[PDB]
Amino acid sequence: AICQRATATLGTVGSNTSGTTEIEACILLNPVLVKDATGSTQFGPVQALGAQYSMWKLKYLNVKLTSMVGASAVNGTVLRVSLNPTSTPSSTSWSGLGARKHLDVTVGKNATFKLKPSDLGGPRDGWWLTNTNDNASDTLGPSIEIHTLGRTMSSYKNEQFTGGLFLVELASEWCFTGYAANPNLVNLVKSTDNQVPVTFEGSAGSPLIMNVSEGSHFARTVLARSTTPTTLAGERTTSDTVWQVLNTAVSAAELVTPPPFNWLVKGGWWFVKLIAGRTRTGSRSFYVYPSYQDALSNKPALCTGSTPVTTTLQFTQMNQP
Ligand SMILES: [Cl-]
Ligand SMILES: [Cl-]
Repeated sequence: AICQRATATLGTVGSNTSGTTEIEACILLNPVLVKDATGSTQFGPVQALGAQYSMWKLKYLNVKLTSMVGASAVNGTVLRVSLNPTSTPSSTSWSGLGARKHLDVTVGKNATFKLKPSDLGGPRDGWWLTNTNDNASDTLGPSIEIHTLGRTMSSYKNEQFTGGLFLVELASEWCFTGYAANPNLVNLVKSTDNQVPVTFEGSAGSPLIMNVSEGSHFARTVLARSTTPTTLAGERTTSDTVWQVLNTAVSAAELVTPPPFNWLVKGGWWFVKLIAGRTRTGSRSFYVYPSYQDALSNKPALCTGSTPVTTTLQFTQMNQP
């Protein structure tokens, strides 16, 4: 096998302004999917190798959390970094998070979450598959999620605080083995739209639909980069391109959904495929899938009932058919 080490700062964890459990990060670990901070270059070699080999593994995984504030200056928030073994959305609570492998961190303190291969091993004798075009379950691998609990307060003024709380650093070492010739996957899009208006549609037995304004950076990036939505029975045709969507904003709390998937959006991240034709006017529309495998298998989330928040969306191009 061939190895590749990499250490990078991923971004920052902000203050908790809602007093509820807030999601602040969802870090994909798959080598062709793993994400840099803007103008970061540490993971380029990892993506490159991920496109050249058919199987990958992690030898170790450290997430270092560096406080951006002093512990006596800011109070009332606990940070919880945890391992999502399969990169699968779930309906969890703070307590559920605590049932995962995880580390809690007090505001104003530093800490490092360290994981062993035992914790990170794939189903192929410890290995995972690299090619995100062809499978999810044996391919996607683990994720690091970060949440927070408790309204972040300035201790001097006993007021709401709103700055960054932690620097987030990831250190790992990917190993690769077996061959592939997939330059398809070297250019996957990873981006963010801070100005996206969003809505959800559906009726009993129909797919959950996500509408996004047709002029938005998100929308006009997805159309350009997705293949053409010509794939199929009593459903629309979808693009074969899957996107992971991550909504870290508290404004994601104002998104209503038809039953029974309000939990999935409330959870902050899910998968989508561009669907053909128009659904809401002036919008581009997507089917929503509660797992990556469901997206690849065209098994969309189906509503059971019926019933324009501008939010911010981190999105990741999952594949390149
Ligand atoms: Cl909760
Ligand atoms: Cl809870």
